[PDB]
Amino acid sequence: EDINVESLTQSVCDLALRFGEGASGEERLMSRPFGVALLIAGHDADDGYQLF
Amino acid sequence: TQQPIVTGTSVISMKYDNGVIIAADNLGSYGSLLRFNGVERLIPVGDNTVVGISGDISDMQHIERLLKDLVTENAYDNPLADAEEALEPSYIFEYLATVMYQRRSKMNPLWNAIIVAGVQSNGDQFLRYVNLLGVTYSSPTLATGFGAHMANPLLRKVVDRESDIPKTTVQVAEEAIVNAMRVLYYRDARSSRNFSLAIIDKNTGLTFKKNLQVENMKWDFAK
Amino acid sequence: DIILGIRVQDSVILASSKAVTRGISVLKDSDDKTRQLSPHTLMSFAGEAGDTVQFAEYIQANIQLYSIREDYELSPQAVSSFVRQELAKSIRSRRPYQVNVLIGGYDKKKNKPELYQIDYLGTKVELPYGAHGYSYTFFLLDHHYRPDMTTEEGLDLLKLCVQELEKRMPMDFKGVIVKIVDKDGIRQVDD
Amino acid sequence: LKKGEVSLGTSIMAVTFKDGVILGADSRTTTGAYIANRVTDKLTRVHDKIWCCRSGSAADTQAIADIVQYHLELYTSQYGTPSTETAASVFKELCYENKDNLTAGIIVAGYDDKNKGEVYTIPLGGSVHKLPYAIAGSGSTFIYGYCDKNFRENMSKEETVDFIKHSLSQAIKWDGSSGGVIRMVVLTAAGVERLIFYPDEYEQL
Amino acid sequence: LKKGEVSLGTSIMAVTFKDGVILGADSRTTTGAYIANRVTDKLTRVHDKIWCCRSGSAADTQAIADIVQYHLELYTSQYGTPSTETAASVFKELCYENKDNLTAGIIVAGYDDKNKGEVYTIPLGGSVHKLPYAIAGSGSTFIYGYCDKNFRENMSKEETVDFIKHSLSQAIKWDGSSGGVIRMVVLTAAGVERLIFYPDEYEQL
Amino acid sequence: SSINGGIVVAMTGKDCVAIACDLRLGKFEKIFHYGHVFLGITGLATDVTTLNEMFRYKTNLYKLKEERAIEPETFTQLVSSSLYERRFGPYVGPVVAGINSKSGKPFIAGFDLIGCIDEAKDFIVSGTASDQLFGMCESLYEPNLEPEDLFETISQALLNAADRDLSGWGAVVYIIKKDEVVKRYLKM
Amino acid sequence: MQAIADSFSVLVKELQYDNEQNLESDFVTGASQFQRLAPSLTVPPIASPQQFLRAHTDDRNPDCKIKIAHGTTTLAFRFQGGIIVAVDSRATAGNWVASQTVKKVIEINPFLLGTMAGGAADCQFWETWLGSQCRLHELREKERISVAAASKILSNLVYQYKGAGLSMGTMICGYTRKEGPTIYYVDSDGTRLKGDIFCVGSGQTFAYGVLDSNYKWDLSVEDALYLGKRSILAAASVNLYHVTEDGWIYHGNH
Amino acid sequence: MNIVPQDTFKSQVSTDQDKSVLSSAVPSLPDTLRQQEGGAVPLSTQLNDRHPLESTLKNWETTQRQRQMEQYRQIFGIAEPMKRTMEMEIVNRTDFNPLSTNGSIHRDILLNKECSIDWEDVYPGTMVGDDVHSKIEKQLGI
Amino acid sequence: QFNPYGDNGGTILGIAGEDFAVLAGDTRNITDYSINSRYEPKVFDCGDNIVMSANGFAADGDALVKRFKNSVKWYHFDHNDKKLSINSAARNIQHLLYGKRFFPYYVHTIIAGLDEDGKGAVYSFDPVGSYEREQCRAGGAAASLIMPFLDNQVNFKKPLKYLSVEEVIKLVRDSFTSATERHIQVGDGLEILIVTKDGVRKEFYELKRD
Amino acid sequence: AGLSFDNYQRNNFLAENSHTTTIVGVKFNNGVVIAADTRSTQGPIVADKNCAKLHRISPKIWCAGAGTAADTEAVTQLIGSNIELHSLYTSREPRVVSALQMLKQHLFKYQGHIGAYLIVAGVDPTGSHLFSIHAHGSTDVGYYLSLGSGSLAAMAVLESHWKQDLTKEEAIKLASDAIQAGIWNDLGSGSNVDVCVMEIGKDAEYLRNYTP
Repeated sequence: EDINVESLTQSVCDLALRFGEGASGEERLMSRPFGVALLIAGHDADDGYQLF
Repeated sequence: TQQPIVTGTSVISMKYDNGVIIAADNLGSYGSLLRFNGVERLIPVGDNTVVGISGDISDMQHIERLLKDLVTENAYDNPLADAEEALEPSYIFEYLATVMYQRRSKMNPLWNAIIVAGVQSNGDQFLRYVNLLGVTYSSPTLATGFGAHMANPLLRKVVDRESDIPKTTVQVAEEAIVNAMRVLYYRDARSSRNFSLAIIDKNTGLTFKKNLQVENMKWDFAK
Repeated sequence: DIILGIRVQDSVILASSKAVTRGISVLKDSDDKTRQLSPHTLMSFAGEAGDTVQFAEYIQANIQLYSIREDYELSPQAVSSFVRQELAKSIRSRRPYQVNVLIGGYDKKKNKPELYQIDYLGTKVELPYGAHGYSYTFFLLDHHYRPDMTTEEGLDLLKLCVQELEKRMPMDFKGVIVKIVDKDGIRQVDD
Repeated sequence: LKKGEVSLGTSIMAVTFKDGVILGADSRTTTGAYIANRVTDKLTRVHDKIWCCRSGSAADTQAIADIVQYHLELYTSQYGTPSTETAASVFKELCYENKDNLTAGIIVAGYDDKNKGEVYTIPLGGSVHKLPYAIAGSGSTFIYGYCDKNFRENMSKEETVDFIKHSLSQAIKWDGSSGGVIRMVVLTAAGVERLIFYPDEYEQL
Repeated sequence: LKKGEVSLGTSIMAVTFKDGVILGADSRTTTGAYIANRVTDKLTRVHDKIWCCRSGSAADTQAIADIVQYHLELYTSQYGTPSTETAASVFKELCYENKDNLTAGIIVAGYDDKNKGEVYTIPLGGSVHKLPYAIAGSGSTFIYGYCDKNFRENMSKEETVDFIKHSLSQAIKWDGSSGGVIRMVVLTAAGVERLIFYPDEYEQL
Repeated sequence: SSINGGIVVAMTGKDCVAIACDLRLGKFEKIFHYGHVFLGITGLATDVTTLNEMFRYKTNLYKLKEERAIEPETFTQLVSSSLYERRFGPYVGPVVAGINSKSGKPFIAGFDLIGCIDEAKDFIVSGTASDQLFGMCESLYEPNLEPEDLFETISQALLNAADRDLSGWGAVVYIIKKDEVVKRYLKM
Repeated sequence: MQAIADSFSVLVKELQYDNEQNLESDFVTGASQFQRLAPSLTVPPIASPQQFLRAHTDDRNPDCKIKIAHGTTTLAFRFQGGIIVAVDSRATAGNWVASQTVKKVIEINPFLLGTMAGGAADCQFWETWLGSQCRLHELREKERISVAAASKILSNLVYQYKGAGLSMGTMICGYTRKEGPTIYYVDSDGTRLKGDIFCVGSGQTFAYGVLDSNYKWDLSVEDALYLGKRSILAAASVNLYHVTEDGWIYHGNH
Repeated sequence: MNIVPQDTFKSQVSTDQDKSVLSSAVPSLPDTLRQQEGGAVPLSTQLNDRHPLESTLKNWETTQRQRQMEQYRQIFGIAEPMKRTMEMEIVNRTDFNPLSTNGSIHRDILLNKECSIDWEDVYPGTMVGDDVHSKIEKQLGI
Repeated sequence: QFNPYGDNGGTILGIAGEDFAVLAGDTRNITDYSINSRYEPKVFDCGDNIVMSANGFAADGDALVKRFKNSVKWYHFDHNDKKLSINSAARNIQHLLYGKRFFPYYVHTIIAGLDEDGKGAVYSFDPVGSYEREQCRAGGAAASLIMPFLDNQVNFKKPLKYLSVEEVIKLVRDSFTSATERHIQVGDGLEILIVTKDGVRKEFYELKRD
Repeated sequence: AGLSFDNYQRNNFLAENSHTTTIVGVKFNNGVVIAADTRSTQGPIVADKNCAKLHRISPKIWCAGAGTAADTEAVTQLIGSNIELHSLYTSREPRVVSALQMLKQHLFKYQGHIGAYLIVAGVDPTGSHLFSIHAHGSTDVGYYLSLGSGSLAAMAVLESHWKQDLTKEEAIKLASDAIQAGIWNDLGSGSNVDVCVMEIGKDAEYLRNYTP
């Protein structure tokens, strides 16, 4: 099935959280936080068209 | 391991209208040699749970150690361990079944058959069976080894189905258990005359009886 | 899986049979039992399916990497030694698999052709001629081999060997892909 | 032994005393771990005062006992009451000539006017040994030292009865193939006497 | 048991009496039918008043005994004299956690001012049992009944010495792998005492 | 030329019997008669032929001596004894069907390879698989059927068995009454 | 130092839940088991896993046996402008009722197809995995993956588990702009062949003979479809697939 | 409290179990070229036909070290194993010698093997890799 | 060599209607020629109107059901309590089964529910993972005694589409009674779970062993 | 003559090439009762739901068997023929001891290759007798015996409710209860119960489907 846009956005944010402790308790992965902002545009059956 | 070395024979358990009754004999046999007399194979966990284990004695002692560790960890750090925060028989059985299946999947099983009996907080009787393969099942009457072939029909004559549970008093269940133990001592070569009994009742609590002997032996029909 | 290699005074001729699979009907025009290690070094292999092709492609990748890194072409002797070492290393901690390798090259520094054979255990031997597969033909090669034979004489001998092999084979022996390695490089004979 | 064949995991004790002989045994027949019969009469009567106990294959021992009883009936039809030595010789010949196909072991207890009661043992293989007393079976291995320490020559009847009772009680206690009741046959000049003891009697010794 | 090893076929006994404990054994080490060592000290010491006897595989038992002595030295450095229960627990853990690789069985005898002498047995598999007396080895099977008929609680030192001597003499007599001399260690409040009995003394019993 | 194995089904109707056997098409039938008794044998072809010849021999001698045709029960006992004779060298699955000439009751029975008799009041299935065909027969069987209804039932069972595993599949069906025997072929 | 202290601080050991893999596989700490691009396969912790699996896979419930794709005749050939893939739709008897025809052909992508000719579960699982890999490659490179690349990926994957117990033989057929129409055969033994005509199944010599009788490069779509149908019938309900540069098109019998 | 090592067998396998050597074109598959093992070595072959003593010898000093730590925890407390492990980890992590494989003197002093020799000490025992940069990447995790 | 597998018998049956699904199973757990339990359910409600049943080795089936339920719980946690479809559940079960390819579960699995359109859907899984959607499937050591009964008393081409839930329940009960009469393993009870848009309903019938 | 050994080598060659119940007896104060279940199964499948497992050697000597069905039936029939001929020759009522001797000798002759395990009950002028016979030629004497796959439940029931002095009705009830327990608790036992009661001086009473 297609992944919900909010689920993908949450996954990307969990990746961005890797300069510290991860959501599931993983150790640090990167020395500094990211320097990128993202606009994620999607469509799913549950919530129609979404922009995050 | 690959095979039991010192082994227990049978544990038999029944449900009655107010609780559960379990029993097992005290013997550890070294092959065909009846070696150790005075082996307690019923483990009282909490104030309402009894675990009966049949099979390898070393694995039984390992399971006893696990149960003691679980009881000790339950009080860490609950100040209400004796209160409503005690261990239900369902928790203990779930833990034991998980352990048995995990060890079976690791090709290093515990050669045991385990029957967990008790009374829940709401008063519901609990009676479950697990084995070295992790196979679990429930029934108003349970038994292991030769008890599963001889004592089981005798117990099922009393508690035939779920509707017969409220009709069975504690005296009837205890008498049936004693008779089944006598039959097992009659027709099992690895059995023992001495056995222990445990009654878990939602009103009177836990009653543990030790040093019970098979009586009313019929041997006069010889000559 | 039958492979042959004949070394003549000025070149090396390598012949390989069409690869077939049990119970599978395939029609193609390709040489999947031969890899070009270098513009003047060719390799033919025969053995168990899967492992042999992986080993051949691994060897080809390593040799191409060396050629790119050094901007130079390895000699056939060095190529054969590297193949022998890698083959011995492959079965270092596993059950050995059936594989036989014929390596034919033309050393430019010595300006002469060379041919080597390596078996499944990793035994490298330099030969004037070699074959693998059916176990018949060594007598025919022995009676009709000269160190100073030309390319045409070697091709005639190879044709005779192919005909002899086809006669014994129950008419299931398809064509033979023939390649020649010499000073001009590696070419394929469509005759 | 053959696959699926019944084996005689018994406890047998024959003791010679001042007035004759006593042969005792248990009464359990097993199928590995399930007790097929709680009460069995392992004391086989071959002649009026010549009894035996069997070990090994049940079928082979029963066939041998039947043939020996037939042979002793034939002998009695000619020369009267036989002797324990003759019965032991017949048992030994049958067991030794057939040891390649039959697994059998016998303990023979007899009485006669000439010899005044004797015990013979024929283990697996077919060799006959004459002993003051003999023990056999799976449980017999647990009472070797006890019997060795507590045996005397020319004991009285009650002393021999007590000795056999204690030894068989220990053998039953330590062995899983030994059963409830103890059966003893006393062969003396007066006649043949049969005694039976129950678990509630000897377990309290 | 791995092929080609050495098996500790022996006669091990440990008896608790009024003033402490006594641990006894034979001195025979055999490899098949050949007596490899007819003078063997099988009374392994793991602490000043904690001794043990080993059975199964010699190498595994020696390694376990060395590790247990190391553990008890650490404990003594930290907390002082350990009790026999602690040594038995260490033995049981070592035997149980390696039961898929090592075959070992131990009999542990000990003494302390509180418990006043104790006997523990760890058979093959790793289980532990506390008994008033223990017997083990290939030659033990012949004295079981005897040991069940002559043991009394709170015996004097001489009575225990005689009981162990008689039982081990019978086990030596009836077992092919048991022989030589009898070695006994007496653990009481006074100290550790060594006793050795020669064949010419116990064979006349 | 492999002809080893097959399926034979026997059913009892109101006052009749039906015995059917599978064929192979692409001359070798597995049903034989010795008067008013029918026998179907499944298994090794050589054993089938040997049993057919031996039973023809014995039935001919029985008719010559007794001066009457043999009854299905007596033939069942004879087949059982003959099978038990080769106790250590046993041959197959035999099925016996018929109607007694005096009482008129239908009779069907089956045998193992050492002559153990299984007398079935409903139906007998003999064959290698004996799982799909057995289930189809169990679902399709109704007691006390007319000869036409019984024939339809057994033909439907055979067709259903054939459908669930061919080009050269056929069947032979015998509908046996007290006074008439009808033989039919099924070509799927 | 805190982790070191916690390691030597005291049930979880018996449950084997101190290991990351056990917690992940039992879905204790999250749904990370269903997030692995390369799946993890359980192996018995014994010295002989392969012999164990081989012994236990030949022992007797019919429902609890590993399903094997039937050795039906499968054919594939590339004539001028596509690939014709022909299969026979002859169902096998069983204790079930099918709501549709048996899917003897796996649709990897709108542009790739594969055949089972082996173990059903292995083929389905690994061809779905190959489709995911091809989709990821196309997302990364912004271009359709070559058929050679997909066949090589599948071959490497099945070679990494060579001898473990996998049994699958597939035909990857695809039409790309750079290469044209290409057919590869990938076996569970690591074999990887490239061909113009492929015939497999219980009977394929007759189909190959029929093809060789009437095969040429200068064919047409209708002629190639008729040739494939005739070959399948002669080898004996003929499902056809025509693969062009725009994708594959399915025909029940036409 | 183990004498012979236990649980040396793998429970799960995958194509990306070796995280250090993975392909870049297909990250879910291993990189055969950079493995430099022979080119025809599937991972499954490592699960069968191994010498029984190889696992025992490969993990033997680790088992004794773990048993010693368990004994210290049982007799001394958490602090003693914690300190021993902390010292050993500090010593191991500080050292980085890409041109040598022999252990440091301080590691042997902590392990109490200053005057001890085994066959590992006597016998300490390409186109791609085995250079300084690969070891730097492995050490730093980049 | 320790044998990690076993067998507990039992029979299950899954049928798909036009707006409902039915999954039934005999409630008897038995070892070799002995009755462990006369009532041990093998069909469970695994979340969002999905019924699942694994027949064969009991421990493997319990483990698979437990893992699937935990996966569903984490799926609800991750995606805003989104309802899990029957096809997604089928693929999840396929991955769970194939994750043990070299140490397989000794079970045959059947799940039932409603598809996106609202029709009944039944999926069948072999022990290693291969699955397909079927109108009717019988598993266990009674399928050869149940499938011909259904094929005789109904057609899947009375068409199955026009059947109601009561008729399907009656057919299942009759087939299981016939199997109980013919087969020793089958008996002692029959539990049926019916999945409709209103949810999951449970019914129980007593067979001929008490 | 006798049982044939032909095609033994052929059968072995084919095999190498891939070419392939509850019974109780209870002795009461004036006779013996033998009871059995009535289900015949060809494995998982129930072949017959009402089968007579009580076979008759003599008008007052009955038996029930297990093991190989064909061997049991053949041996019982042969011993019955021998017993009838012996009774005609001696003009006396046959004895259970004679049948026991014939069965024992015949089974020992074949060295266990004839698989038939029997419970034999009977009444003769010397009294009532009950024996158990093993396939290798060993026989045992008892007061209550059980046989078959459901013999453990039957033995439990018999041990529960057995006394020295039992009447006919009590013995019949005990045998019926033992067979019922075997039927309920064992998968291989089912259906009805067949009983045969033999007293001293009275005809044998054979009750088929005593409890349905």
